[PDB]
Amino acid sequence: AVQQNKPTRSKRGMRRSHDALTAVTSLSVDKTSGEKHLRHHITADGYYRGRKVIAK
Amino acid sequence: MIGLVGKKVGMTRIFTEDGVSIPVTVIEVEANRVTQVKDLANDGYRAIQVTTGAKKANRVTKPEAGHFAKAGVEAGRGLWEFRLAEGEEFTVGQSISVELFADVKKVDVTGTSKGKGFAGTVKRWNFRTQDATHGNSLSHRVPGSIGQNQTPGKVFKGKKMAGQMGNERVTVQSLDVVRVDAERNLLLVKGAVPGATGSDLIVKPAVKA
Amino acid sequence: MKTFTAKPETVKRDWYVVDATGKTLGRLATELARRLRGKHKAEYTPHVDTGDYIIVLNADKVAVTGNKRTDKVYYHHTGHIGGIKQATFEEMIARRPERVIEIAVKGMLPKGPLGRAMFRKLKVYAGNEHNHAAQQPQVLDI
RNA sequence: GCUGAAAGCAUCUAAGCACGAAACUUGCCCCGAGAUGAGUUCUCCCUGACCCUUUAAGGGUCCUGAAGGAACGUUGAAGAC
RNA sequence: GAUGUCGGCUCAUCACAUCCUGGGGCUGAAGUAGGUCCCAAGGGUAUGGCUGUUCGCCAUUUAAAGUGGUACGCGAGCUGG
RNA sequence: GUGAAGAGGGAAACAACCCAGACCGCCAGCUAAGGUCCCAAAGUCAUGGUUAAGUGGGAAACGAUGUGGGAAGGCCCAGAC
RNA sequence: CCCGGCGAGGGGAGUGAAAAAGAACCUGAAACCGUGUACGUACAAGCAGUGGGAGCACGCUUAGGCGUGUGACUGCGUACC
Repeated sequence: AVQQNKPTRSKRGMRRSHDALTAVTSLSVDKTSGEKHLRHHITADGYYRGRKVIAK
Repeated sequence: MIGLVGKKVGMTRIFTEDGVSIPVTVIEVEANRVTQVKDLANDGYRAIQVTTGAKKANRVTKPEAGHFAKAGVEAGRGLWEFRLAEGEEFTVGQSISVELFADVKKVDVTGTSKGKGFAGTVKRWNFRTQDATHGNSLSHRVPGSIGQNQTPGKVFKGKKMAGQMGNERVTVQSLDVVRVDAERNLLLVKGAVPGATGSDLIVKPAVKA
Repeated sequence: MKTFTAKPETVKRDWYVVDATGKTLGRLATELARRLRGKHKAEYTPHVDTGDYIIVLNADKVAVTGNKRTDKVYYHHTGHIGGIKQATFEEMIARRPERVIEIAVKGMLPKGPLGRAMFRKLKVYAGNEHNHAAQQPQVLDI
């Protein structure tokens, strides 16, 4: 139920070796708007694949 | 002898004139094309590598295309190897049809069993369920004891516990060959075979005999 | 001054070929272990592998005295509950003859990372032919 | 059990030879090259130009970015992730 | 300055002084069926009535309902008679 | 007598057994118990025998033409077994 | 003055001998948690050291074979009260 010995800082780091986050490989660029966005996601200005989806 | 690669179409029944219903699994065995022949001199053993079906040309990788191109055959959905019993001769590009099973009368069917995911001991190992009442506390389907006291202060290897069940290679032996339809590339075998509909199956003549 | 110590980057290792036909298993193994460790070299250093590469031919024809050919038993445990498996000397020779010499030498070598490295210099072959002619092994009448 | 001396005989044993069980090794099914002893076979891809120096399995710039992989998306009789 | 117990339940694992199945010698072994000893641990090896019981008696099965070790296996797995 | 209050070497590991009593330093030598084929420092040492059982490296009453050595005895080319 | 939400918190500027005295304010230790650099580390088993010891990095200083850091491999070695 509980530990018999205090795990080391080395053991703590070893467990956290798989906790590293992964950054997005790259961001797509809208063909017309030209702004960066997540692939398959609309841009911040409401564009997607150069179609100007609803932006209100 | 060598076997063939087919697809599990499904299950149906065959009504005999004597009033007997035979449960049959329909296996679609298209022509198997020999992509490579391995011999003792070069590979150290005798076998034939075959392919079946069709694959999108756009999705065939260049390393795979070159392998098919050398044999001069169209790409299939995969590659499988069959050992040769010291009396079989095959040539690259040869097509093997379901007629090979014409006079076999009994086959061994291998496939990937349906995946049950993370299964408990009751389902996976047929463990007996404990009492549903009479004071039982949160221990209705739990495994129970998993070892002995200090003397073997450890759990033995191979202990039956919960874990992945199914989705593994399984062979069912000695299945009667109900029908061999060369025209429709169909093979009917009495009984059920591993895997879901549309999965690949490896059919070989029965080894037990 | 300080006592000489061999450097692993400058130690010279030679290649030898030994015919095991008719040789007593144990008395052949001791010499192999001695030469694999480098005890026969004046530059011997306990923490350095100063031994020589040795090729053993005709391992299947090694000899054993007494009734050991049918009475010597090789035990090993697979790690499972049953686990315990055994094979006689004749069975080992028939199945994998090279393991007979390899097992004998391994026990006589030191235990640890270095001893494991020394064992890597031993090449045991069941037949009378080896494919190490490029190394120009020298016949060793051991 | 056979043949057969030590022991003129006898003797399944000492030399030699033949049978003999759900045990043993195989045969059947599954995993399996992290088997660091890391194996084999087939196929596919890459055929630039310079600089520095403690000059070597060295470092750096420009050009180049293949096979393939991953990522993302639609998803599955695959799946806790 | 704490190594929680009888029995039940769940899950077992080993030994062989073998209960069944397998191979044998002897028999006061005609056969069928037994007795005794040797080899053999691969697999298999009851459900119920009474009682907290283990055990035991009883009812009815089975090829057989083996004997022991494992903190009289197993309560950070259940139960609490 | 030793441990207790005693290290070192040996007995695989092993306070009490065997050898032996650590003031400090040395990359010098000789020995004790115990050892000298490899792990692992030193004899694959020399000479003459024994064992075939891995005895050596676990054990009794008792059983047996195993095998070595020694001192006698009975019957024997009037022919022994 | 600038970033920020007319924030929090910072970077400049300025005051001061000092702002690494900025009000969470003299000095600012240890546990504990980080960034950078050198070396070691993914076939190796245990009080983590000790004796031996290669390689690498760095410093030398009138090649001087030295110091410092690291520690592959190896003998011995089961904390303290």
